[PDB]
Amino acid sequence: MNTVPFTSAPIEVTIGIDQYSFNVKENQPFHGIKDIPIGHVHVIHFQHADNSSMRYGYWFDCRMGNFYIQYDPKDGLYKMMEERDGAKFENIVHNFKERQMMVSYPKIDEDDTWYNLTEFVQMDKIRKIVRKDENQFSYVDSSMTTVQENELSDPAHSLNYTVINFKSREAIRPGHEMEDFLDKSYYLNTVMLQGIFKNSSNYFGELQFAFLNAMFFGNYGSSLQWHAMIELICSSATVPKHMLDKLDEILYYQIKTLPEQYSDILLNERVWNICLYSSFQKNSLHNTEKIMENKYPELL
Amino acid sequence: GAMNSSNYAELFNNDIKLFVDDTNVYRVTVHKTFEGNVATKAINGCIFTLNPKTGHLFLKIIHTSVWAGQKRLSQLAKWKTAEEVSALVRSLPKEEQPKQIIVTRKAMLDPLEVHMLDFPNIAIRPTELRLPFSAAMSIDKLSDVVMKATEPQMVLFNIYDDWLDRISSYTAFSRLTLLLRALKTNEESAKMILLSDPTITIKSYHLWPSFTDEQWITIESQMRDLILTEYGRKYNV
Repeated sequence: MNTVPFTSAPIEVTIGIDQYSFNVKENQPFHGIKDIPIGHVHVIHFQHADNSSMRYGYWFDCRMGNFYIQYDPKDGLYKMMEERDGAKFENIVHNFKERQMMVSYPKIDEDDTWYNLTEFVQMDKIRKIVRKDENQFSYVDSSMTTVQENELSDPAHSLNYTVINFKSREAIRPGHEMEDFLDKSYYLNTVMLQGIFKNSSNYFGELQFAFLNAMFFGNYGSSLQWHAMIELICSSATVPKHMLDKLDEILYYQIKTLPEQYSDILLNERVWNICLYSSFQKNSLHNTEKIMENKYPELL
Repeated sequence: GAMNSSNYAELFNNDIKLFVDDTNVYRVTVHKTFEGNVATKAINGCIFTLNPKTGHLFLKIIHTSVWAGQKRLSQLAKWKTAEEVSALVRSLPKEEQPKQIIVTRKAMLDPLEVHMLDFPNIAIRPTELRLPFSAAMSIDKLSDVVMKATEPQMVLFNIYDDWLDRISSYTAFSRLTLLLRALKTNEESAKMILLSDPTITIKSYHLWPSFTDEQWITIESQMRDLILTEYGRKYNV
């Protein structure tokens, strides 16, 4: 079990850890989150009571250091920071926990939800997508743009997702124009799986990471990536049987975790009707299909 | 973006552009078989590729052999059309390659776009106009050459005969669509109107008759009147 202390809570903010969240009042004595399961990635995130725009947060893993949170009044926002003095860190942790000013990561033990959403997410893959290699954590917000958006402006602040484009030379073998554009198996298996991602698990991890960036920050480009990685699989006639069956579980839990009121900007009508009813893989997302129809029948 | 009545005169500036009409690429007949089930027979088709400014027509003939042993033919037709327009662009010298291609039917967008990936600076565009290029096989010499072909074959025409010697592209293109519009709506009449007077002949290198200026007025008046007459009959007006 790990901890992420906070120096202080100067401003009213809604704080999130993973899929949990708390209201913290201006200069309430709040000092951090305890009982955080070691073993997966986590994300802590923020929405100020004054500016319901820009949700922002940090992705991290306690196994890579000791991280804490401090407000920066010059920049007006909470900043993740690493403490390198190990002794100094366990010291502030124990004092605050004794003073009990910390909330506990509230994990019901039946709930595999977080593990189901982060199963394939790795910090190391993450820090390639959010390049800032002087920190062991990764910052994301609502407004950051992807590299594919930039092409169609500031690159330090870019989400370097893997670029998928169905009408590109990459995706279309000359002479197999019709074949490849109706049946993307080429693109998926050789170009993307074997070629760029190397294995199905990196792929799923990026897809899973893109979903969460969309859910927590409303990052519109993260939404686009997630939908395209889904479309690539569903629009392929030849997919490993292990990947179909895992994708059904991945999507199921994503759809299950989504706030009910945000279905309109976060789900792309066309991709989903294609995946579930038009594509090669209609028959292969029994779990994802059943949950979509009983929760969001309107979108379909 | 899409081409409509606002951006209509763009067709006639000096930017090379082509229309691609694919309505006559895959042409069948429908007949009953001996057991009474329904079957199709394919006949020769044509891709209809036109430079509205100069009148240059690139009539790619689609031989029924192209279809042999193939499924989802109406789908394949779109992709075969985009294949051949591509080969045509590749076959032309750079300075002649179009800057835009306008597809008469939106379902051609994705096939062409895909087949033209090697030409990213060639904009593929749809249109909202209702062009009448399916009536192209109402032009006796276009249909004859299509019907008579024994292999894939390309045939060059100028669909304006020699009209540009005396009228502008804009006007030329308006005559064309008027004539095809009329031929689409009532072929028998349209053709009656064009050929009634046996003393006005079609030059062997031409498609339409050699009307004088005055006669083209009478003809255009008569095609207008035809198209009006047929609309009343269509909707009871």
